[PDB]
Amino acid sequence: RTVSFQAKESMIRRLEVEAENHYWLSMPYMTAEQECGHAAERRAQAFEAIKAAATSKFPKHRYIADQLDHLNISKKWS
Amino acid sequence: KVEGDIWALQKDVEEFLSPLLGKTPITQVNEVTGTLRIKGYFDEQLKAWLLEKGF
Amino acid sequence: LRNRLTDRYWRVQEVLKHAQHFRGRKNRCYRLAVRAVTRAFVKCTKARRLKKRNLRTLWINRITAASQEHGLKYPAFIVNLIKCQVELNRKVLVDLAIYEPKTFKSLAALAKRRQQEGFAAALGDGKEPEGIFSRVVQYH
Amino acid sequence: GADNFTLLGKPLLRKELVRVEATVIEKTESWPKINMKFRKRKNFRKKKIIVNPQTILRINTIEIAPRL
Amino acid sequence: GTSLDLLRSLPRVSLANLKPSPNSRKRERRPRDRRRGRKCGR
Amino acid sequence: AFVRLTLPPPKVVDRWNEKRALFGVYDNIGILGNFEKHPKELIKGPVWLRGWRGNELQRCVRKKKFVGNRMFIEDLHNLNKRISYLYKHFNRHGKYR
Amino acid sequence: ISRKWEKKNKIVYPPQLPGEPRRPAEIYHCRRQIKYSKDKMWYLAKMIRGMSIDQALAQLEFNDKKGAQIIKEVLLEAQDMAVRDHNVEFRSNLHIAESTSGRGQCLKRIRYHGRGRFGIMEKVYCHYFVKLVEGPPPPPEVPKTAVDHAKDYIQQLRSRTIIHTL
Amino acid sequence: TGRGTSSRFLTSVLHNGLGRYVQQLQRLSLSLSRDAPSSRGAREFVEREVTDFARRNPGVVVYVNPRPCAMPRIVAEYLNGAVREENVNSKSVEEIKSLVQKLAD
RNA sequence: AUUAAACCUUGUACCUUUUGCAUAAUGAACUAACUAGAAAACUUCUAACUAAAAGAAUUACAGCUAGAAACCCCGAAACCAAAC
RNA sequence: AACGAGCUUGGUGAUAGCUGGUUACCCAAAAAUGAAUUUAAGUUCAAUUUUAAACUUGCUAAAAAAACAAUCAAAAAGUAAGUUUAGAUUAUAGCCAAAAGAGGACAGCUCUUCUGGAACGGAAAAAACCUUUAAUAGUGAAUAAUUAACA
Ligand SMILES: [Mg+2]
Ligand SMILES: [Mg+2]
Ligand SMILES: [Mg+2]
Ligand SMILES: [Mg+2]
Ligand SMILES: [Mg+2]
Ligand SMILES: [Mg+2]
Ligand SMILES: [Mg+2]
Ligand SMILES: [Mg+2]
Repeated sequence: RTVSFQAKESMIRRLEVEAENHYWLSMPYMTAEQECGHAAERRAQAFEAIKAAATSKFPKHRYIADQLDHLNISKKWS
Repeated sequence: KVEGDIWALQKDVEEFLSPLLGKTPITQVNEVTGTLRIKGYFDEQLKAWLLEKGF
Repeated sequence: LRNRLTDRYWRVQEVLKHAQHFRGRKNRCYRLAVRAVTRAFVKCTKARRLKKRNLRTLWINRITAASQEHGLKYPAFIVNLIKCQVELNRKVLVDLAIYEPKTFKSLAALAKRRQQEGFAAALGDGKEPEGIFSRVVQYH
Repeated sequence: GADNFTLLGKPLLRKELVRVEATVIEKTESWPKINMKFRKRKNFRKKKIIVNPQTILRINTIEIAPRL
Repeated sequence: GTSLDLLRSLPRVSLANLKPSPNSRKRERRPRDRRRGRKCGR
Repeated sequence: AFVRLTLPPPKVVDRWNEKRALFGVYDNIGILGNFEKHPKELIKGPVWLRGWRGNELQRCVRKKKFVGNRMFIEDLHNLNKRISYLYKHFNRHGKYR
Repeated sequence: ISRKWEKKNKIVYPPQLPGEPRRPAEIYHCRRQIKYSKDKMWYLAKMIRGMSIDQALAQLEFNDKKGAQIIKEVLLEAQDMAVRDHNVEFRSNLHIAESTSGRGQCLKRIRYHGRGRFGIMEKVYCHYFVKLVEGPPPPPEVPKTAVDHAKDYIQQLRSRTIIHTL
Repeated sequence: TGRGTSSRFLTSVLHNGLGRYVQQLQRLSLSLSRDAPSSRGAREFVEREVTDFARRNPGVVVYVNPRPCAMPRIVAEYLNGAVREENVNSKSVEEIKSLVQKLAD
């Protein structure tokens, strides 16, 4: 089947977008060595929050007022 | 067999066990049943702790 | 027969009350009405998002008709109006043509002028002051 | 716009030129609307009644001033 | 006590007001609905 | 479907009749009466299931044990067949193994 | 079973004011459990609709169908109980306002077949209802003239509105 | 249901906003039971909310008629003559207050 | 949707079933009534008392007691006994 | 009044790895590979999946260096999951496209391995190809694939 004209234009535009993405990824701000350890502190704190949530699972408090509140269903006007 | 204001007991236990663990213990207060629940086994520590108070 | 449904009459009524306007046995028989109603409800749901696309295609037909009276194709009319920084959706443009014919001529002339200005800019290369309407306001 | 002239914003007119005043006539909700997704085993009961809030406004006055 | 004081204010305890303890019971699933009917889990 | 064309007669319950008023009395006969009688002894019912509960197969076998020798021929035959049906169901059928 | 056509003959209206138009009389007569099909009986009932009673008692007499005599009898009972017990001045001042046949209670029997087989036979009955209204037969329907046909088309166009817009 | 139901055009009662805005809600009537669990929520509404609502809307005549009842009922009368009744059975004060405000608007 | 019942636009009956596809293949003329998930060894949840629990016999190196929570329907060709 | 062995009652609610059926709403997560079996119209286990609980590192990536585009994997970084314990099934026939072997160091055809899909939009046809993060009301808007080719 013949390749449509509009189809060729569409893919050519997509090729240009991806080709430019090569350019912007060719200029690393920091080298490999300079990266090591720069974000260690933030990562460690994030994991600690994850651990705290996992080990905080436990049942909930129970109150006499909640259970005694059921008696209010029979409230009336004198 | 807790009696009175159970909430005061929870606060006292929380302070007592925090330094040993290094964190506030996870606890449940069952007001209807009058019980206090603590994660982990601290039977020996709490028994002596309750003994000192004279309960 | 310890327990039997004493309110099945109203359960049938719920299905049947949505079938009276139908024709044939489907408007009165539950086994047949129920199948008919489900399709009626499904089509009603698949048509709430088709009147928003047909009503737009209606507008494009009428805007194409409106601009053609003044000599402009639909693409030229809409694109130039935007290029002048005036934003009017396709629903009011149809209202303007039908009920405000004189105003639409102003829009048609304005859209035409920008089209001419755009042609002049491409034809005339270099640093030349763009058309009066070609000037674009900037918001910061 | 008027009978003999119109003013077009780029994209909005200045506040001084145009003041449009309206009133909140009434606040209501929409009539029940039926949503039934196209799916196998459609059934008559897998249907939800969407209802939305609505307000009605009257455009009381459109006034213009000579500040062109 | 303070908890006992609340009961005094509340309405009289009767056979109507009876409630099971929270979460004591469970819903008994029967086979009459789509999720639990048709092939009925088999 | 079809529904009644008239309202059924009103049903009136006397909640202060002798049976309802005194319902429950002597349920604590044991603990408050020096455990002379267990409360199960106050139940009125079939001899083979006073103070006892079980599933139908157990209920079938228990009915036979108490009154197996005082039952009519047809009733006893049906009970025997009822036991054999239940036995093959509870011991050879079901979703779980 | 539900005999309501019999009761409607007993409705009593309130006296009229001195200048009110004279209310036309209505009569309600029928015969039940006729040994005839309701489908066959309809053709006879449909024929007479919208006719006088001396114009419907003539067409019936020369019809070969069995129901023609049956209908004729209940068109003569109606013509007599109208003059005696409903205060109709003139026998020849009536017209068949309504007339239809309804299903009756039937009997179920066995129609035999040829290989030890059979089928279920129903011995069919029906009812037949007639209303007579005092007054000459309403004039017949007048076909729409060409001008009337044209007018509707213009009226249809005049109602046109601009759709799906302000 | 669109083809299966009636329709109309946008309309007002008497050109409500052309001159002076007139409140359309005309009357609300609520029947309650002294001793009934279902009407408990509505009893709270009468204790506190009803007085505030009456003053806020002074064109709505409010009738409260406590009677031995099984279902509390609110009947809303508008100026055009339309009636509307909604069942309030076992609804809390929060639900009734929100529900009544819809009727007034 | 519409001023308008029909014209205009959109739209390959249902269930079961096949692969997660049917223009297939099964089943349904329609109405009313009837017509198919049932058990507590282990687990979870809720309480009573607690080195003990259980109203006799049971279990226990935090247990024990009680409560709630579970496992369908229809259908052969046949086989045996005894009458007819 | 249908005898390869009568008919009636009872055993008997015979049994059926087979066919058919199995009745309210709502929210959520969710796969036909390996092994044995008078086994291949079945069942059991592994693997997968799931509900809960415990506590801590997990996924992508993973430089050098091995054993030779993979098997393995360290500091990092992007990010939130992974392991263990208790309970529980159904499932165990795929369908089509596109890649790579391997059968006659062939194509095909039959297998085997990896990848992807299951529109209301598009491609005369149109579950499988291409565009598409869930579902909601609005008479708003910008867009994707594509709407054949002008050699
Ligand atoms: Mg059950
Ligand atoms: Mg014969
Ligand atoms: Mg027949
Ligand atoms: Mg059929
Ligand atoms: Mg069976
Ligand atoms: Mg596999
Ligand atoms: Mg085999
Ligand atoms: Mg098998």
